[PDB]
Amino acid sequence: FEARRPKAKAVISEIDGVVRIEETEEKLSVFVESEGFSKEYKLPKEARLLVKDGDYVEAGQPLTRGAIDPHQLLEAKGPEAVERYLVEEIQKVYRAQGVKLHDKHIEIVVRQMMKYVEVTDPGDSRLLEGQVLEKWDVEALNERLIAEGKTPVAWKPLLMGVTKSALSTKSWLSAASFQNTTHVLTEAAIAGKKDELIGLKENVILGRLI
Amino acid sequence: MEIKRFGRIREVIPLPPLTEIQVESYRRALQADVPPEKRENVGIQAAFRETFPIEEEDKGKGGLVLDFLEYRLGEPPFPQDECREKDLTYQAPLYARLQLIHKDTGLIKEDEVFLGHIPLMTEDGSFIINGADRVIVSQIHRSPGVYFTPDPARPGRYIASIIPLPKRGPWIDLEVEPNGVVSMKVNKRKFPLVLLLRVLGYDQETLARELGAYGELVQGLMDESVFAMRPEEALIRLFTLLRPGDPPKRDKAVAYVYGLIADPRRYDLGEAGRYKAEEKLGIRLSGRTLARFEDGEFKDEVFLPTLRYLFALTAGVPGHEVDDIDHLGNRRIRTVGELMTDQFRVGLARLARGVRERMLMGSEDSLTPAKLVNSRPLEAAIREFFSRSQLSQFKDETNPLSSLRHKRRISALGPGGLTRERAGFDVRDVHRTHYGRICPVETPEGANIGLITSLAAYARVDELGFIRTPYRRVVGGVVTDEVVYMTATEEDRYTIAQANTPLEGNRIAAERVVARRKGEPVIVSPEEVEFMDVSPKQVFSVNTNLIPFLEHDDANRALMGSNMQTQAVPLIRAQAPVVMTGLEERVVRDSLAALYAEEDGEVAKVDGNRIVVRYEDGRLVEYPLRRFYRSNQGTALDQRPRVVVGQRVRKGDLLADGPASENGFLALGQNVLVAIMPFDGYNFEDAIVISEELLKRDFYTSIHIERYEIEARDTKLGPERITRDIPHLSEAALRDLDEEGVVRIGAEVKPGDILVGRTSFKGESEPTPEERLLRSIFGEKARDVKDTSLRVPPGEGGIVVRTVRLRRGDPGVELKPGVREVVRVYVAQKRKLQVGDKLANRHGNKGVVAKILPVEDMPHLPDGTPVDVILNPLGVPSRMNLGQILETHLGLAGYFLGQRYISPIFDGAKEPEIKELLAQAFEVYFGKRKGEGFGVDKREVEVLRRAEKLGLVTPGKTPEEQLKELFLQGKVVLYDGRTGEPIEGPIVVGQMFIMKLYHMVEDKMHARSTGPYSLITQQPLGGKAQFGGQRFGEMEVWALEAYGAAHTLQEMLTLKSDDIEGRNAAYEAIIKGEDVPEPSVPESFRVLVKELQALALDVQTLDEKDNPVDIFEGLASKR
Amino acid sequence: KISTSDPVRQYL
Amino acid sequence: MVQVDGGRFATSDLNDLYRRLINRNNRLKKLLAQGAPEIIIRNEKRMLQEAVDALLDNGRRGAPVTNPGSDRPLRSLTDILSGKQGRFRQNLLGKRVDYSGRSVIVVGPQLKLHQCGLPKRMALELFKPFLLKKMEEKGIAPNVKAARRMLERQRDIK
Amino acid sequence: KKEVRKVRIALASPEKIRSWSYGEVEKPETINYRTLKPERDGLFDERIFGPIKDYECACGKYKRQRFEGKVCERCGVEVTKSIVRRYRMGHIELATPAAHIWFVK
Amino acid sequence: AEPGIDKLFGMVDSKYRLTVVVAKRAQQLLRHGFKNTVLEPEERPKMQTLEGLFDDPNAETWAMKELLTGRLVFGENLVPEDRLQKEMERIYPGE
Amino acid sequence: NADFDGDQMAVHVPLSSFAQAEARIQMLSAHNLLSPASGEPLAKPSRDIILGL
Amino acid sequence: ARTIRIPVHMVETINKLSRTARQLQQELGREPTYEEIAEAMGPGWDAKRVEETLKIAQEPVSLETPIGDEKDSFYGDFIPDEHLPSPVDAATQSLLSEELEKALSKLSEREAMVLKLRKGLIDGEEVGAFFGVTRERIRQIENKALRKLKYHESRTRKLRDFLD
Ligand SMILES: [Mg+2]
Ligand SMILES: [Mg+2]
Ligand SMILES: [Mg+2]
Ligand SMILES: [Mg+2]
Ligand SMILES: [Mg+2]
Ligand SMILES: [Mg+2]
Ligand SMILES: [Mg+2]
Ligand SMILES: [Mg+2]
Ligand SMILES: [Mg+2]
Ligand SMILES: [Mg+2]
Ligand SMILES: [Mg+2]
Ligand SMILES: [Mg+2]
Ligand SMILES: [Mg+2]
Ligand SMILES: [Mg+2]
Ligand SMILES: [Mg+2]
Ligand SMILES: [Mg+2]
Ligand SMILES: [Mg+2]
Ligand SMILES: [Mg+2]
Ligand SMILES: [Mg+2]
Ligand SMILES: [Mg+2]
Ligand SMILES: [Mg+2]
Ligand SMILES: [Mg+2]
Ligand SMILES: [Mg+2]
Ligand SMILES: [Mg+2]
Ligand SMILES: [Mg+2]
Ligand SMILES: [Mg+2]
Ligand SMILES: [Mg+2]
Ligand SMILES: [Mg+2]
Ligand SMILES: [Mg+2]
Ligand SMILES: [Mg+2]
Ligand SMILES: [Mg+2]
Ligand SMILES: [Mg+2]
Ligand SMILES: [Mg+2]
Ligand SMILES: [Mg+2]
Ligand SMILES: [Mg+2]
Ligand SMILES: [Mg+2]
Ligand SMILES: [Mg+2]
Ligand SMILES: [Mg+2]
Ligand SMILES: [Mg+2]
Ligand SMILES: [Mg+2]
Ligand SMILES: [Mg+2]
Ligand SMILES: [Mg+2]
Ligand SMILES: [Mg+2]
Ligand SMILES: [Mg+2]
Ligand SMILES: [Mg+2]
Ligand SMILES: [Mg+2]
Ligand SMILES: [Mg+2]
Ligand SMILES: [Mg+2]
Ligand SMILES: [Mg+2]
Ligand SMILES: [Mg+2]
Ligand SMILES: [Mg+2]
Ligand SMILES: [Mg+2]
Ligand SMILES: [Mg+2]
Ligand SMILES: [Mg+2]
Ligand SMILES: [Mg+2]
Ligand SMILES: [Mg+2]
Ligand SMILES: [Mg+2]
Ligand SMILES: [Mg+2]
Ligand SMILES: [Mg+2]
Ligand SMILES: [Mg+2]
Ligand SMILES: [Mg+2]
Ligand SMILES: [Mg+2]
Ligand SMILES: [Mg+2]
Ligand SMILES: [Mg+2]
Ligand SMILES: [Mg+2]
Ligand SMILES: [Mg+2]
Ligand SMILES: [Mg+2]
Ligand SMILES: [Mg+2]
Ligand SMILES: [Mg+2]
Ligand SMILES: [Mg+2]
Ligand SMILES: [Mg+2]
Ligand SMILES: [Mg+2]
Ligand SMILES: [Mg+2]
Ligand SMILES: [Mg+2]
Ligand SMILES: [Mg+2]
Ligand SMILES: [Mg+2]
Ligand SMILES: [Mg+2]
Ligand SMILES: [Mg+2]
Ligand SMILES: [Mg+2]
Ligand SMILES: [Mg+2]
Ligand SMILES: [Mg+2]
Ligand SMILES: [Mg+2]
Ligand SMILES: [Mg+2]
Ligand SMILES: [Mg+2]
Ligand SMILES: [Mg+2]
Ligand SMILES: [Mg+2]
Ligand SMILES: [Mg+2]
Ligand SMILES: [Mg+2]
Ligand SMILES: [Mg+2]
Ligand SMILES: [Mg+2]
Ligand SMILES: [Mg+2]
Ligand SMILES: [Mg+2]
Ligand SMILES: [Mg+2]
Ligand SMILES: [Mg+2]
Ligand SMILES: [Mg+2]
Ligand SMILES: [Mg+2]
Ligand SMILES: [Mg+2]
Ligand SMILES: [Mg+2]
Ligand SMILES: [Mg+2]
Ligand SMILES: [Mg+2]
Ligand SMILES: [Pb+2]
Repeated sequence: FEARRPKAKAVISEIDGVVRIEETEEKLSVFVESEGFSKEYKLPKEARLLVKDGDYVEAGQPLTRGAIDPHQLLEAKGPEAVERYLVEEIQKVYRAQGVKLHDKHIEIVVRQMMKYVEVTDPGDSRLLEGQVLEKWDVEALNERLIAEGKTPVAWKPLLMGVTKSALSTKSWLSAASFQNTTHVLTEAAIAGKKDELIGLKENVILGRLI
Repeated sequence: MEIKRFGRIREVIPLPPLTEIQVESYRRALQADVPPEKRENVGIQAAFRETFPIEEEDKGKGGLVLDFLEYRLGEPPFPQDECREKDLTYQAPLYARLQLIHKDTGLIKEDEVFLGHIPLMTEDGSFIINGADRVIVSQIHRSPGVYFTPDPARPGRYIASIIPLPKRGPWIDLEVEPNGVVSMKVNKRKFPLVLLLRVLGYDQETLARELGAYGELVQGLMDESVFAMRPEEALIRLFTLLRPGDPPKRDKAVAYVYGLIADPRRYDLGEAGRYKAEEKLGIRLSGRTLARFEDGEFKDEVFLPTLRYLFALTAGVPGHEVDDIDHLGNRRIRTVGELMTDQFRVGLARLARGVRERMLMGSEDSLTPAKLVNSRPLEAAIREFFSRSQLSQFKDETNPLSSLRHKRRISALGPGGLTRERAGFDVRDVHRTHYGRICPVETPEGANIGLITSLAAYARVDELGFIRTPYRRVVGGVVTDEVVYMTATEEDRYTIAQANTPLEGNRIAAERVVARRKGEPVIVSPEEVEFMDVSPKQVFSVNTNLIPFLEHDDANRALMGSNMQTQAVPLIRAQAPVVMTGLEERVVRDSLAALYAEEDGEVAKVDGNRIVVRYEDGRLVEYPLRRFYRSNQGTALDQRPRVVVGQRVRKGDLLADGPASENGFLALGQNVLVAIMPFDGYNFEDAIVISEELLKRDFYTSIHIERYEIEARDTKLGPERITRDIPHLSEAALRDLDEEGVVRIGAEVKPGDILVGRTSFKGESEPTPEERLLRSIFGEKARDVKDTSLRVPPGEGGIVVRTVRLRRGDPGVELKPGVREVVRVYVAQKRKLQVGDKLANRHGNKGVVAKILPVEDMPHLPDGTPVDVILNPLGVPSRMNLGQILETHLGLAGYFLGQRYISPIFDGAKEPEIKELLAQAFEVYFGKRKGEGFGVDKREVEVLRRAEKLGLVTPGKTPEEQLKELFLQGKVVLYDGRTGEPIEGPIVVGQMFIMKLYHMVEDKMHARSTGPYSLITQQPLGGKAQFGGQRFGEMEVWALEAYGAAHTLQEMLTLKSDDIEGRNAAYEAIIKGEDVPEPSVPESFRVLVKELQALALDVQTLDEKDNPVDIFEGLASKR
Repeated sequence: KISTSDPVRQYL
Repeated sequence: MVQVDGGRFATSDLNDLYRRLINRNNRLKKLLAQGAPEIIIRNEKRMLQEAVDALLDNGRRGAPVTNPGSDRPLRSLTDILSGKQGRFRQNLLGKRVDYSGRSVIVVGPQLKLHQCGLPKRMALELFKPFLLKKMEEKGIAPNVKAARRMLERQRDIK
Repeated sequence: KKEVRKVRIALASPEKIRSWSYGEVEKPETINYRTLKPERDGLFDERIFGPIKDYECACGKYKRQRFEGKVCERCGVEVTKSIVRRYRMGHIELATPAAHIWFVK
Repeated sequence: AEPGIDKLFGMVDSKYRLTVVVAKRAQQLLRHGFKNTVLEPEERPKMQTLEGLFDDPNAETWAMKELLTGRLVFGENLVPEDRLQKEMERIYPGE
Repeated sequence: NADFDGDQMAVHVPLSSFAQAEARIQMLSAHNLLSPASGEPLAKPSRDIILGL
Repeated sequence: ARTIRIPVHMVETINKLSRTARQLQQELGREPTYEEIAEAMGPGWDAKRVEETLKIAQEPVSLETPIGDEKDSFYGDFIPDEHLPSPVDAATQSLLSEELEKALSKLSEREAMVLKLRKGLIDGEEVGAFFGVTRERIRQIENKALRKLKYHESRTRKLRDFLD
């Protein structure tokens, strides 16, 4: 839930192509190549390799053995892949312990882990932004459809841990609920932040209706 | 009743005094009963010698020497009962002889100075601090010595550690990190271990070749030669390395401290620290800790040896030097005495600090008494330890066992120098050495686990707190009745064996029989078996050994059993279990429940209040019996005389019974016939159905005593009178308040009645305009005073039994300031077994009473006798304790056999022996049946059929013979008292010992409608009478948030707890018949906003269009 | 940086 | 500013910091008037500066103390917001409901899902106001105040 | 009257600190003992922050509700119960500036 | 459980909406006078110490017992916000 | 998760006619039979009833 | 130096008291009953005094301090509140106001409003209470309307249950 650096990382295959291995003494090496290019992969002594001299490995495929780091798989196979990975890898633990919960739930949360994106081609606020993805669906939507001059707002999918996801959100109210209140407010203040009461958390502090 | 018992491993030695730990510690501690001549000088006298020669010389005019002759305490201010009736802390005086010297003529000896009113110890082992008996709990920690522990992160080599307690004493570490440096740290930063040895004298050549030729690391030692070429100068150089910017010339000044007196010192010369050093590393230490002040040139037999073992620990195999910290010889247990001596010495330092200043202040010579001693420090210091020290708490005297177990309990949570809360995973586990030393099981269930633990039965803290346990010797194939109380460390050295080993006497009987080397189970031969285990009893605690067939219970659940007993509430009808382990007797005797006869004689008088026995020596003593006194926890403590008029007593025989003993035997419950089947779900998960027949007999009834109190306070509005005048409405309510004011003894007080009356003044400063008119209309003159009288709290009262009133002109009491006068009222009530109460057997079956059934219809036996309690079976498979099912069976036999048995822990009754007694029971149950005139039922035969189709009875055999088979199995045919028809299939029944557990203050069914409110935070608060509000936590918040409960969540925040204006209009609204007012803003919010405004920031709510909106309604706009 | 010393250094 | 016991008064720690700020500020003004050597004005402006930190947030540059008794941070204003001693944990640990109760539970076999057995005695307190009013609808009590006294003691309830 | 639909943190204009306020607490006079009352202008002073009684005033010139929003001729005290006194703000007028740690550090 | 809760659930587009209707119906069932009911004569509400629930026990047990029948009308914007309360007072007595 | 060896349950009172409406309509125990985690039934013949049946 | 301003006279006084308690802690082994303190201090010192003095000496404890088994329990939730009408008081005010208001209407204005406003509105003056009309019409009406108001309030008993 907090996409982090696992214990025994498995070097994923950034390239989709064919495999090639080698025997000198200290470190193994798995080569992935297409008629286009090849990429070297350092696989130290302890990495038991799952792949063989011979066939194809989709992008983000397990090359080493074991755990994978979400960011890498994201960068390689996409968001669609990280989500699907997060979900199943979680259910993995619950199933093995008898618990039988519906995937819907884990999805709902995972989704919030990727409800944020970065800005590399601006329009309104400068570029290393990192803001809510639909809020950009908003800008790009009216910037190309109702007011013109297509100012493509080019963004990058961004992956953040469940903690971080919430430690940095829309309403300041919600962020002051954490032990960072001192910072959360400073920023919120300076900028003239109208907290539109969207969530429940924020909306309860006020004693307002859910 | 007859007593049959089993298992025979010859219990070679009696248990020890169960309170030896507390008792002896406070004995050696304050060596009072013996003259200063007597030689035990540790503790008080020691802490006294330690800080008394105050050698102060010069910084103007000194040469001071205030000595110490002899410490002699003596005549207690008041006594024990007077100490609990009045609120005084029972403490013995203490004024030692003193004499200050002079550099001019004279040495004024102003003899006594009483400083220090130090608590005494009850004969059982507890204390009497303010009004509540208190107990000092022992502790555990690294025993001051030296160890070498693996290094932090670099998988490479391990370092050293020299451990000096007191805290104001250095903490050294030897670590070599070779591209160019070595690290020795007293306080924090390093320097060469060489610079230090050089100072003492160890020159490079001598050092390198004699200490480390075998050890290469020497190169790191001889490395910075420039400084190693100059000696005493190395002494000043190190001084230089420490830092202020100090004088390069204090002669033998600070090296002294790591040298001789206060910082290093493990308490006593010989065995406190040296044993640790000598058994673990290096060989000697002349001077307790590393210490000398004879020639100005220091001697350190400790500093080099620690490095010696590091150069050694870093190589091959001297021995193998790695210390499992948790070995009991390494984590030392702090007995009470040490805990009071430390606080006594801290205080001594505080005293001597201030005295030093008065050596300059007194003009010239009249300085002895007051000019050097002020008792303020000693008082605040010791008093603080007995009353506020985290290490001390309310004596848990729910019942005798609880007090006994609480007294002998160990905990690491302590001082600060010793272990805190981020720690625990390796301390909390049950280390190997924990054997006969600490029960595996006795620890708490939850957050505290492994941290607080109680020592095993035979375990004793010998000379310096290393838990030793019993072990008898076995020379060759011969086992002895001689016993060695062994330290946890020396036990590694030998091949020890378990009690359970066929023994012909001195002969071991089987070739391959088990022994357990240090920590690993091992099949040894009779010829290696050096030592054996005294008995199973030594492996666990006293609180656990009381469980019947412990062997058959999951250690996880036997824990619940042991803590269950500590919750045992004394029942008017005491009763020892139908089956006991063997410590019940010893528990009441060693705890101080029953009253025993000193020496043999005859009885003179037997009162409900006193037994004046006549010893044959020509003397007679009156033995009062604490009639109905109030335990710190409410349970009753009464000694009911068991001896008749004119009876020749056997020295050591019960004259009276303790709170819960039957006849000298512990009794925390009552034997009750029980059927173990399912009812109409009344005993659902863990619920128990009870037979009304149990209440008819005063069986599970327990006498409890609650104590309500009220004060006449002095307000500037006017004194609060305590008169029979309760202003506003009736005489009926006054009745029981009979004595003008206080409530009349023997009066039944129900919730709400006036227990004591009080009259305080109405407003804060001013009278009332509206209330002025009203009073005038019907009767202007009225008593303009408030009715603040101590009423009975919701929950319950009983019948007043005793009252206290400390009015003006006090006798020898301490009434607090403002306190005009106090009024205590003791109320007692018979708590009968009722639904909601919780009873549990010694195996962990802990359930709550769900239904009290009319004897009319619960399960009844073939012959009229009904069962008292019906236990659900489903609470036995999951949990693993077949032992309760083993007890019920043996119990069934005891009922028809009319006898009680004793089944030891690992060596006791066996399934075949049980089946044997049942066999004898069949004749009493069915034999009388045969003679009395009648045979078997339609029912009895019917259940047999379904039973043979079941597989419990060999088909073909006759019902007579069939039922015997079936009975031996532990079950008999029961008929449903409601229908009269059988319960298809045999059901087991029997005598099971079930206890009732104490009601904490939480059971008082809380329920709160409207009431007080906090001063600052505006949320619901209770206290005396109006129940406090329940908390609505985030976890609960999410519950509602999850559901669509929008208003329900809004109200929890607004109309119920914080909306000031809200709850107001809320009540009134509810009173007149309409929906509640919609929520006004939370005080939390408003409080938050201002909190936020106090800080430069500005929090303003906004509108639809960003525009104002107003939360603070009208009070912030201005003027 | 912890006050007393700065002032002391200042007027001293 | 509360009256605790006898003479013990008790105030919100903010008042000590506020006196801090106020005194310094005034001594500042007085020192500007009386004539101003430079070092002394600075030395004070410094002290005043720190004070102004204290009522906002103590501990960011060093920590203020009540005089010898408690080396305790005087709860600075954000502390009251963030809950630096675990006040936040308490805040979401819960507020207290006005109509609430608690008691031991016991299985009620014939009870239907739909219902639960709640002690009359507890019901009385919980639904007291609703009861009071109902008493007046009936002959039991003339009015609320009446109905209340009617229930103030146990032995008194018809 | 209108539902609160948007809350917003914005920085404090010194004039706004003053607009929110009443009086200037100019003296460290909490409460002087002989009379548990607010001392002089101090932190606890009825003008600056509010009355100390229900609908009543300090001196008593006006004591009932009728005069529900008016202030006293010789002494300042407007009133709803003690509650107004809680939600009101007063400001200290700093001599020479200092600044908010929250933004500076 | 409760009478035709399913039948009720089915009569609305959203679960949470049915709760809003009942509650608002219970509101006016009391306020404008408790005899603002569509179903009453033969077999409507009833509680047993006498058959006395006919007058004022539970408000919404009525609301539900009514909505379960086909006479009420719950819309998103059915009758203009302020004029509804006026007409209701004009027509329903008992205060 | 409640067994009867001593667990204590709290109890609250919904006041407004509204709070009462939601509480007995959508928050009633009989109405929340299936669990939010799995469609699987949460309320079923658990320990003693199975045994009987 | 203090949170509550005390004169220089009460300061020295406290010091003297303190110092006296010191001399008295020099020999009895009895932290003085405030009998000693009065004597040793001098002329007009008595028990009521020293008790008062030391009560003023103690410093304000913190409205925020660790409580009971030291945890999150802060001292302030414990202290009740007194001006605020706890729901039983708002309910009383309502009934008392409406019932008193009904009675006040069944009287005539002159001497009822006089004593109602004189008592209810301002400051609790027979003579000065009534306008032109002297004392004997005051008492006259005061006491005859006041009793008929009570005596029917006795019949339709609304007021008796003492609303305080
Ligand atoms: Mg190509
Ligand atoms: Mg590499
Ligand atoms: Mg392979
Ligand atoms: Mg990518
Ligand atoms: Mg895709
Ligand atoms: Mg894809
Ligand atoms: Mg499952
Ligand atoms: Mg860009
Ligand atoms: Mg970003
Ligand atoms: Mg466009
Ligand atoms: Mg376009
Ligand atoms: Mg942001
Ligand atoms: Mg933090
Ligand atoms: Mg609102
Ligand atoms: Mg017997
Ligand atoms: Mg007997
Ligand atoms: Mg025998
Ligand atoms: Mg026998
Ligand atoms: Mg033997
Ligand atoms: Mg023997
Ligand atoms: Mg000694
Ligand atoms: Mg006391
Ligand atoms: Mg001399
Ligand atoms: Mg330790
Ligand atoms: Mg130590
Ligand atoms: Mg290195
Ligand atoms: Mg130091
Ligand atoms: Mg040699
Ligand atoms: Mg070497
Ligand atoms: Mg050399
Ligand atoms: Mg130095
Ligand atoms: Mg010594
Ligand atoms: Mg060896
Ligand atoms: Mg502890
Ligand atoms: Mg420390
Ligand atoms: Mg371990
Ligand atoms: Mg337990
Ligand atoms: Mg041997
Ligand atoms: Mg022996
Ligand atoms: Mg071994
Ligand atoms: Mg052999
Ligand atoms: Mg266990
Ligand atoms: Mg366990
Ligand atoms: Mg024994
Ligand atoms: Mg005789
Ligand atoms: Mg006694
Ligand atoms: Mg005997
Ligand atoms: Mg019993
Ligand atoms: Mg009496
Ligand atoms: Mg009277
Ligand atoms: Mg008095
Ligand atoms: Mg029989
Ligand atoms: Mg018998
Ligand atoms: Mg058997
Ligand atoms: Mg026969
Ligand atoms: Mg016979
Ligand atoms: Mg009780
Ligand atoms: Mg109450
Ligand atoms: Mg709770
Ligand atoms: Mg509003
Ligand atoms: Mg205005
Ligand atoms: Mg005050
Ligand atoms: Mg506060
Ligand atoms: Mg203070
Ligand atoms: Mg806060
Ligand atoms: Mg923090
Ligand atoms: Mg707190
Ligand atoms: Mg709270
Ligand atoms: Mg039933
Ligand atoms: Mg039934
Ligand atoms: Mg029923
Ligand atoms: Mg009551
Ligand atoms: Mg005062
Ligand atoms: Mg004043
Ligand atoms: Mg003034
Ligand atoms: Mg300035
Ligand atoms: Mg139904
Ligand atoms: Mg339908
Ligand atoms: Mg009608
Ligand atoms: Mg019908
Ligand atoms: Mg009928
Ligand atoms: Mg109408
Ligand atoms: Mg649950
Ligand atoms: Mg439980
Ligand atoms: Mg509501
Ligand atoms: Mg349902
Ligand atoms: Mg679901
Ligand atoms: Mg679920
Ligand atoms: Mg389940
Ligand atoms: Mg003077
Ligand atoms: Mg005092
Ligand atoms: Mg608190
Ligand atoms: Mg209040
Ligand atoms: Mg007060
Ligand atoms: Mg009126
Ligand atoms: Mg006048
Ligand atoms: Mg006039
Ligand atoms: Mg009349
Ligand atoms: Mg009459
Ligand atoms: Mg009447
Ligand atoms: Pb005035």
